[PDB]
Amino acid sequence: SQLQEMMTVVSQREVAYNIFEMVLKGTLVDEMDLPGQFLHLAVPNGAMLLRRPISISSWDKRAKTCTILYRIGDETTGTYKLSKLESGAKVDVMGPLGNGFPVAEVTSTDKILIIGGGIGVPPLYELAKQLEKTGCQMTILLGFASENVKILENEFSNLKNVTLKIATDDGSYGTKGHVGMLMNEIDFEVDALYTCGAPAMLKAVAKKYDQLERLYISMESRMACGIGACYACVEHDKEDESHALKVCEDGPVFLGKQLSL
Amino acid sequence: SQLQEMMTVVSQREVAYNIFEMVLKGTLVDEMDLPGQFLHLAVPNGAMLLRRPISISSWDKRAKTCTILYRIGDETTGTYKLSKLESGAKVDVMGPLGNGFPVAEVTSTDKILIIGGGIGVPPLYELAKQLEKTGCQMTILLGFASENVKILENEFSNLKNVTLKIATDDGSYGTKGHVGMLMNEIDFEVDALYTCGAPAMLKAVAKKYDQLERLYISMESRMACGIGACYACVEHDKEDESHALKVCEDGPVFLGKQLSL
Amino acid sequence: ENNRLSVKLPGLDLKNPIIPASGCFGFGEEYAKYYDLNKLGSIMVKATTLHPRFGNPTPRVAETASGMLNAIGLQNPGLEVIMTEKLPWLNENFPELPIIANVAGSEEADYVAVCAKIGDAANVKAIELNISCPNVKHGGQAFGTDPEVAAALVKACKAVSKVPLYVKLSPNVTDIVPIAKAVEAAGADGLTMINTLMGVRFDLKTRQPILANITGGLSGPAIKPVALKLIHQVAQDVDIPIIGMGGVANAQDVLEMYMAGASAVAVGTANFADPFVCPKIIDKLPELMDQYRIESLESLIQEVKEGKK
Amino acid sequence: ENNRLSVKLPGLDLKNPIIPASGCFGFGEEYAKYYDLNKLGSIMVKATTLHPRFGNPTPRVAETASGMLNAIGLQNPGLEVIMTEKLPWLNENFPELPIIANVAGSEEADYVAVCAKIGDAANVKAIELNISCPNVKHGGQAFGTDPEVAAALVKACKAVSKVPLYVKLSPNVTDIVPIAKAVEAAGADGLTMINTLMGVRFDLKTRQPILANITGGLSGPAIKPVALKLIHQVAQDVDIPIIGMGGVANAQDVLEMYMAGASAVAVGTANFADPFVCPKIIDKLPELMDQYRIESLESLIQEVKEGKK
Ligand SMILES: Cc1cc2nc3c(=O)[nH]c(=O)nc-3n(C[C@H](O)[C@H](O)[C@H](O)COP(=O)(O)OP(=O)(O)OC[C@H]3O[C@@H](n4cnc5c(N)ncnc54)[C@H](O)[C@@H]3O)c2cc1C
Ligand SMILES: Cc1cc2nc3c(=O)[nH]c(=O)nc-3n(C[C@H](O)[C@H](O)[C@H](O)COP(=O)(O)OP(=O)(O)OC[C@H]3O[C@@H](n4cnc5c(N)ncnc54)[C@H](O)[C@@H]3O)c2cc1C
Ligand SMILES: Cc1cc2nc3c(=O)[nH]c(=O)nc-3n(C[C@@H](O)[C@H](O)[C@@H](O)COP(=O)(O)O)c2cc1C
Ligand SMILES: Cc1cc2nc3c(=O)[nH]c(=O)nc-3n(C[C@@H](O)[C@H](O)[C@@H](O)COP(=O)(O)O)c2cc1C
Ligand code: FES
Ligand code: FES
Repeated sequence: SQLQEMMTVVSQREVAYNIFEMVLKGTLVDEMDLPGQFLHLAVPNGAMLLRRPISISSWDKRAKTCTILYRIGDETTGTYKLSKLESGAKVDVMGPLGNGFPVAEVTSTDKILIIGGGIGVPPLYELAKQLEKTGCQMTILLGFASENVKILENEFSNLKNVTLKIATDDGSYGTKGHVGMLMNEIDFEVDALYTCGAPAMLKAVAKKYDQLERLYISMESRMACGIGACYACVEHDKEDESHALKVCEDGPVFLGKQLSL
Repeated sequence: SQLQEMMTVVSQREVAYNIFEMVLKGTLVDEMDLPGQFLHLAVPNGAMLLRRPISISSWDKRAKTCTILYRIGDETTGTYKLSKLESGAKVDVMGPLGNGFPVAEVTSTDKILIIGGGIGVPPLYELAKQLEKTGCQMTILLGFASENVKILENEFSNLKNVTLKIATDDGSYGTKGHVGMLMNEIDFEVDALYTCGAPAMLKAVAKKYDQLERLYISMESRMACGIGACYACVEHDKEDESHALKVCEDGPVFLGKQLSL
Repeated sequence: ENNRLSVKLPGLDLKNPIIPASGCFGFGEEYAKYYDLNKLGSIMVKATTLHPRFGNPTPRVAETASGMLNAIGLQNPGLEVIMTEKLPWLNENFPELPIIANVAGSEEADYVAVCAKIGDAANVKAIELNISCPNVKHGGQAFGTDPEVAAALVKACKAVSKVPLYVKLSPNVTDIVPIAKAVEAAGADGLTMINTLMGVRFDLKTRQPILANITGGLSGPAIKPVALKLIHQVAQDVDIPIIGMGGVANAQDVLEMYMAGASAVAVGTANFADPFVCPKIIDKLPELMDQYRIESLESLIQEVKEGKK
Repeated sequence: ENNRLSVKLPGLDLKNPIIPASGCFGFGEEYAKYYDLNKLGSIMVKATTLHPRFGNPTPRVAETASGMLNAIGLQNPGLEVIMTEKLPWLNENFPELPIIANVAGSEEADYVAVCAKIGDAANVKAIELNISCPNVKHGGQAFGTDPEVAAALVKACKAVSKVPLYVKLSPNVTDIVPIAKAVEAAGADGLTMINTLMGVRFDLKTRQPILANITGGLSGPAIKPVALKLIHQVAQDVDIPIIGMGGVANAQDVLEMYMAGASAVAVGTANFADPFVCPKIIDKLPELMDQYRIESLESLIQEVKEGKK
């Protein structure tokens, strides 16, 4: 029914260095509404029992499809085996899962900052497509290690009321360096910031917008059950002493600083 | 090269109750010559590391194919997973393996008796196709539990100088009962007997033709390496005290009584 | 359910033998969203410690061939929260689902405190003693590795429990038989086994252990042969029933647990791969029983128990 | 081969660290048909016993999730045949392939007899003591489960061996550390580990154990996490090198063995799935080393050895 399904692969193409884009078709796409939810995919290999958590990059309602961009490892990883799937193949999927991004809670007059990096970039796409249907300013600060890894640039720039800047560590393409350098410039007084990328970059962002109320961060964790039962994917709420936050249920996305729900 | 190969499935169809016929195409078919050799097939499931030993039922030189008839178990067995393979699928195979049946060592004037039962019947097919190219009498005594399991009848009867009788335990089709009943009748003084079937039937046959020199039996064993290194598939040579016979190398086929090479 | 699948164990009148294993089902809250928990025979909830525990640092899980490593560290809100909130939630929503409470601790005094209080929960029908814990008093030696030490603990807990006491055995021992006999002699009503084996995985890029805790517990189908071996070994010389677990993933595994000597079966790791694994096993059990000439699990238990020597 | 892959261990000057494990390669005869055995670093041949042994009744093997069970029972033609035929064949065909001889027995006197004679083989460069055997003298207790008993055996064998002595550890113990220290204190030149764990599988139709011997040894990728754990535990307090094994199936596993503390790696069960597994691992090792910034296995060994505490 509405929680797990053997979805169909519509297509899968390598869109970047060892980065694949898989388009899935299925009823599960119906429950989707918030950007930042993820799917728990099963590997077509009996010796790999744990499902892989992959954020939703976008979905097509009318077409009943969803798209995921994911990086693969060597021949012994589960993603490598997923990347081998041809059109028509079935993917045992669980989802949508998690607490998504809060889009239906804001104006058509605010300045929106979206920062992302590497494989943290995909969920940010649907976020923009969602904020577009509403209205105001958006400045997408995308960061990559090299151009060989740059993904989604066409779709982000193909968005109205979107200003986009691309940074690259080494393999330069846009403003050389880390997104942090791009943060230094932004003059406009932003009201909301949405993020998703490397733990290092998340530290940089939270640190800079230390007291920004609407500061949204999408986290990553080694997970197992993906539903909240196991407590594998745990994090500290407002400081050590407090409650514990589960990235698969309370998150993936949490409110401001080194962690608040 | 000549020992292991990713063969192609030409076709696979269920020819009897949970009994499949898989036609494989590959260079390995070239090394084939003796009836009774087997293939060691790998299961397309990483959690099942051991290969399954399946006798060769027949092969088509000009077409470069080989055919295997095999019974499947429930959803947790490896054969079940093999039966799911569609045309074009690749099967990691090892073989030909073992000591086959000695056909190129006999006349065009002898009386040949071939007895088989259930899944022991398939290798006996190529044996007849091999003996046909030569010349004399053949009386194939095939035995099955029920008609639901009866296999290969058309091809055996479609053979010249072949007399065929079919027995069935319960689900009757031919002479009701076990092949043993069929043994009682055979008046002709046979010179060679070739066999392959259940351990019980093998006991019956060896017992009846106690001193027949040319008495060939194809054995079955729980195997692992399939090449002779592990010693998993072991048997007793001429009585307990002697040498040990490996079914995967010394056999599958052995000479007379409860075991002689 | 139906008669064919029912088993009566001390304190446990199960509609079927399928029980989610401790630590793999939380307190039933999350999986209730997926299906009617009443379909289960019982539930072994996660470990309760006198005081709440945050657990170990992350990462806490890693994948292995046909299994997984975990080093959760027994995170739980503590007895109080468990008594006032977690257990009441289950009783309020599933009054008839008998639950098995898993108890853990660092010293004898901790186990005693929990055992004496948790039985007050109307829905708690039995206690499962997690003895794979490090005994801080004995330098860090798990209570489950010394027969006299485990026996001392069982006796103390038995004197204070209001419900039957099941002791979960550790497979990480040279000889499990002496520990089993000792625990039985001490008053235990039954046994459950096995808890996890120990493993480690390394990250090739960092050259460091994947888990923050370095070692972790190994579970999943990879360990079924070990579970079956130990259960079978212990069934030969114990008169109390055993609830088996370790690598069960389907109805065939369940039946295999019965052949080894188990009276009921718990399913852990498989829930993570397929959250509907328990209901599916429950639905498929009868087809399988038919196929193998088994009238009922109850009869199977006696058949297996008498085909000894 | 090349410098990057070479390792020098007591008595062993290996061109690469890949060695087929004992019992999984016979005496090299069958696999020589498949590839040039000279490609290997060395070979651990199957156990040699003073007297020839037929082994256990069949079935002797069974499949498990990501592993296998075997209860071969150490079948071998005996020392005599091994000295006059098996070893000479390898020396005649592969004069330069150093071989490691696996020794087994039921009592101390048997191990001693074999150790004293087998070293006369020009091609035998080291001995591997299989201590997972039942000590008939001590009621059937494996020599590898008691530190003082294993130590007594190692000392006796050391006094009579003409080549270095490696002792293969059993993982079926409560604490492996005391056994390891004891064996090192007794004179062993190195260690290899692990031998198999114990398992059982049941046939649902018959309700009987699949193996005639009931229990069997569990091996394959399923046990790698356990091997890694024990190796890592033992590397922390032993000064002799360790040859690791248990679930290795690819170059990544080999490298992971190094991260845990192994100096060389043996591959067993994987040969049955893919007879060309060793050569493939050998060819792929350098690509992988490149990827992970490893100049040579020799340097990796020191890096891992110094990153301790
Ligand atoms: C909520 C969430 C959303 C994610 N969304 C995306 C996405 O949209 N695109 C994307 O490319 N990646 C995403 N990731 C990261 C992705 O899950 C890991 O890179 C991937 O699971 C690693 O699996 P593997 O196939 O390499 O397997 P292996 O390396 O063989 O490892 C097997 C086990 O390790 C786990 N694992 C290993 N590395 C990681 C890691 N870095 N993070 C989490 N689990 C790990 C696997 O999930 C699995 O359970 C997300 C992670 C989380 C927690
Ligand atoms: C030399 C030889 C030739 C054979 N030729 C044929 C043939 O032509 N057609 C045919 O239908 N069958 C044949 N068999 C029997 C066939 O190998 C088994 O029925 C099959 O391997 C069982 O595998 P499974 O997929 O059911 O796996 P599972 O039941 O899951 O078992 C996994 C392991 O058990 C082994 N195993 C289980 N039962 C048997 C058994 N009865 N015999 C041998 N191994 C077993 C499997 O091979 C494997 O290693 C042959 C056996 C041998 C030894
Ligand atoms: C995530 C996780 C946490 C666990 N926590 C506990 C626990 O709280 N208490 C306990 O007795 N067992 C715990 N177990 C272990 C078992 O419940 C169980 O013995 C098991 O792992 C073996 O069965 P399985 O292979 O079906 O998981 C835990 C296992 C896992 C996988
Ligand atoms: C068929 C078989 C037979 C074995 N025989 C022996 C043996 O003769 N002596 C010994 O020391 N180890 C023996 N081993 C065990 C090991 O060589 C080895 O420790 C191993 O099983 C663990 O590694 P693997 O997972 O790569 O097999 C045997 C294992 C198998 C699978
Ligand atoms: S993955 Fe299990 S609680 Fe988050
Ligand atoms: S299957 Fe290994 S020797 Fe026959």
